[PDB]
Amino acid sequence: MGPGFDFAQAIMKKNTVIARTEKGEFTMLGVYDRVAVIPTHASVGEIIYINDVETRVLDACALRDLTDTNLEITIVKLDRNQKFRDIRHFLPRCEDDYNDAVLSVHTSKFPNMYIPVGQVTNYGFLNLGGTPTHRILMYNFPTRAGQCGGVVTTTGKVIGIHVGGNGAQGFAAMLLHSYFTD
Repeated sequence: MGPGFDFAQAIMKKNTVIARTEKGEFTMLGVYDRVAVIPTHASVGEIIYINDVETRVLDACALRDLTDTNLEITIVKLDRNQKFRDIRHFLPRCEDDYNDAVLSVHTSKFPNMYIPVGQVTNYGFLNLGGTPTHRILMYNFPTRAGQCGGVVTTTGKVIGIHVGGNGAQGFAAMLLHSYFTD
């Protein structure tokens, strides 16, 4: 409907796949080469389904900060025959607050879904499902089951992936450029 939704759509149309684990279907963001991200609670194993095709997992790393606190991001390298468009130049370098963000989801349950969530707070610490978690972004939208892995964007930036909600607020794990240096 406007330039926020434009940037979000450009990311969804080229840089997402539908990932299925034993714990559900998730929006999955492809970042560069065969490297993607997914919430750690997806419990990625040795094999994952990517757009309903059986795919070997070459590597999976559940990220934690240097205090050994959960960040809820798993970086996955996929045994796929095709690379993602490199979007690392759209990743923020530092922790920050944002205005006017969009949360975008694409699954069998919620295809082509876009939500204007408004202001995004650098919330920091969250007890997420009982697990102490750092680098959380918060938005005041009543997000639901099915939105985990959803991509959070502003114009020109891919800032996080949706990881939870409390019925009134939604929470995303930050994406930082430093996670994907090689």
